[PDB]
Amino acid sequence: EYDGLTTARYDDHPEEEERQLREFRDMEKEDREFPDEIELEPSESAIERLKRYRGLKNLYNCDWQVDEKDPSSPAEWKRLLRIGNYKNTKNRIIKETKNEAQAIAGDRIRMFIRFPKFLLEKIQDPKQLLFAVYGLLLHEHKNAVVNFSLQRWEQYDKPVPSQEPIVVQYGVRRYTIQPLFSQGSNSPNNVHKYERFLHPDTVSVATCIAPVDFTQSPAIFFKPSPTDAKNIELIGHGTFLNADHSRILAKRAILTGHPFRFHKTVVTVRYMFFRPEDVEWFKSIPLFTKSGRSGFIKESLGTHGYFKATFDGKLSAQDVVAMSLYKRMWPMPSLPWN
Amino acid sequence: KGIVLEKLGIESKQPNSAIRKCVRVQLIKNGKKVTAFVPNDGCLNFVD
Amino acid sequence: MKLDTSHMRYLTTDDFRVLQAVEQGSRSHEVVPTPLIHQISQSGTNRAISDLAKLSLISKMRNVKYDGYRLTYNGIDYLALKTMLNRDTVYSVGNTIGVGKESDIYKVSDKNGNPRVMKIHRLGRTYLKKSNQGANWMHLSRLAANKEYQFMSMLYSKGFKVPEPFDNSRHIVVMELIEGYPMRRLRKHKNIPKLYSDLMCFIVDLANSGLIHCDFNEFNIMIKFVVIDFPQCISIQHQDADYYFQRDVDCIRRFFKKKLKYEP
RNA sequence: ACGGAAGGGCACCACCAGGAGUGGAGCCUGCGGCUUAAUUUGGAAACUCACCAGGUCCAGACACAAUAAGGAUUGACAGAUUGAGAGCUCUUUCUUGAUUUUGUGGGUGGUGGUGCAUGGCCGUAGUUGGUGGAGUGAUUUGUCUGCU
Repeated sequence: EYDGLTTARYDDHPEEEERQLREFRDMEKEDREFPDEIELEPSESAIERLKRYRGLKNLYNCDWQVDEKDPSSPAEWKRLLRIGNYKNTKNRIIKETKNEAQAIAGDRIRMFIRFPKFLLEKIQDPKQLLFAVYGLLLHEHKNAVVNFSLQRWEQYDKPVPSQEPIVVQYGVRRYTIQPLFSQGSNSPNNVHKYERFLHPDTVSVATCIAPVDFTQSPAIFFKPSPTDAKNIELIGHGTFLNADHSRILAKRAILTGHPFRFHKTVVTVRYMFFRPEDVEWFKSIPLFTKSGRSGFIKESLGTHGYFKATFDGKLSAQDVVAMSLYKRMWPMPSLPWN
Repeated sequence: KGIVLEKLGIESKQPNSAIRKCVRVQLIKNGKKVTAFVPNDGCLNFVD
Repeated sequence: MKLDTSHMRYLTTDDFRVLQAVEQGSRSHEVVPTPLIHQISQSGTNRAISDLAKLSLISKMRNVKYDGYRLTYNGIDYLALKTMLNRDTVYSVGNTIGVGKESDIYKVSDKNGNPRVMKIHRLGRTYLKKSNQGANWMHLSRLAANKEYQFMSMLYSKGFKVPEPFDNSRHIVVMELIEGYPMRRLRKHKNIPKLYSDLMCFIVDLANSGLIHCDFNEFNIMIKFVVIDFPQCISIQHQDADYYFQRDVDCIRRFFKKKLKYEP
């Protein structure tokens, strides 16, 4: 809640789209060099921007209770199938598929499908094309939080932002998905760092809400390119990893400051904060630097800009000083693509 | 030659403490099930 | 002086357990080389030691070969405060100290936000040049905390109104804030007659086990009585006990005459 | 090597015998902490001051475009404003001689880091290595029991 006007959550221990493309290439270009470093407007209070953020010692070590009173989650969060061990799901379901298959393969079947007269006008004859019908499994219709594993295509080098829509063909079905990207790592709390753009080569993980696969099909990722050559500009390929609701992506925002005068306590602040209101929120949260020290800026003036910091360690020079705040990202729901 | 059953990872001997990403193969000609190492880094994403 | 509030926070995950790793071996191996930490990756232990050796929680001996360590007076301090925080207590230190001679009164924040008193036990406060490391500051001051700690718990269990010990681990005893004011600094109170009637009878309370206080003179207890600095007491087996009787009483027969003007 | 055994000595930064004391009262000062715009930092009213609040003023090498000898620009004795022998500016107009100016591109400077790169300067009775002899070797005798 907004209970506590101190104390951030810590738990103490056609050409316009091309200009949008140049904007995406610029934001990924700078987001490569200084990643996750939000640049505060000094005119505007850094409290309202950073209300929902929660500061952490380390992503990997801490523990979140899985959801929260969020309200930027989809409200259909409880309208999701929760899975235990995905291995102990799908072998069971394939086990029931063996034991209850009425139709042995190589058998001729006239098939009776409930079907609208709305959709007869897209049907062709089964000679000049390939009306072919794929079965499904038990829970393969219904929504849960999934994870893919993107990797870029071989020729491809254009940047891909993190919530632009991408058509995903995993197995047979094909959905329109605005994903959530994260690098692949194995934290025990299953809490991983959100990506704002996607890496040059090393295989990452997307995440979105889509109905489940029980077979871990390969997937091709593309955006439709209707104006272009053949009807698709392919982006990537990948593999349906699993259906994890607990895959918690954390949006990292880095506040960055400069030191002025050394040798006294340690260090002061130039660009980090603006007001003495910025003290009370962000100074139980520790602080890092670039082979250096830890924790606890202490108050001073803010009337021009300056916050006399404390630290733990030795070396300080014409350097930078950076803290962090973490926020969960939430999946977006998806639609089919026809 | 064999069929991969699943992909694993290790918690090996001291001092080198890590997760080394082996797999489970079942051989064809015996039906025996033997663990197997994947070489040069990456390449766990090559197998399924 | 010897104690420090600065670096408690900046240790990492393995540290507390790595700094613990020397402690389990300490009871058997009191000289601990580097790998002896491992079993109990190749990043983990020395980045802890880089803390522990440079943050002075583990002493270092310099040799070309792998070096044997023996855990440092500073290192138990946070190890204590680790299990301290882990029982539950001590969210933060308070701004009111609290600096005594042999013991450290620390306003300290328990869970629920309870300001309370922490007492670190180690003698002769200044770190001293004359000490042999590993025992005198740790281990002498280590045992002696529980020696006192289970007295008050046993003495508070008697029912006499006194402080109750909250927590003890590794030469740190925590107990109630016990607000009140000592009679050493006493400023004003109107009613002595039952005050001292309690006092002189508070003595036979102190004497109900066949004991005599010997600190019952001034600078001990406060208007709630709130009494402190217990350890000096004398047994009935203790041979000279009868001499100390009139010592205690008459010294507080002494006080009142000057300040608050009463006589038994 | 072992904060390990034991044993020898030394010492008003130890004890004995005392002596004068502190700690108890008030106040001065120093440290921490607390508060504060800041209480610089581990014999302070200005200066010191490194801190805080506002305030003016300056920067800009050099390559290039343009402009500028039909003014680029320096300084200039009041008065206003500003807290001020601020031409910062201004009401202006004396003089300057390209020393430079607007814009682009574009670089030097650091008493910045290294005494942990090299010189030179300043202050301030026990160690050993040799030749032996012993042992393939780690090593050892030398560096030693007795008397004064």
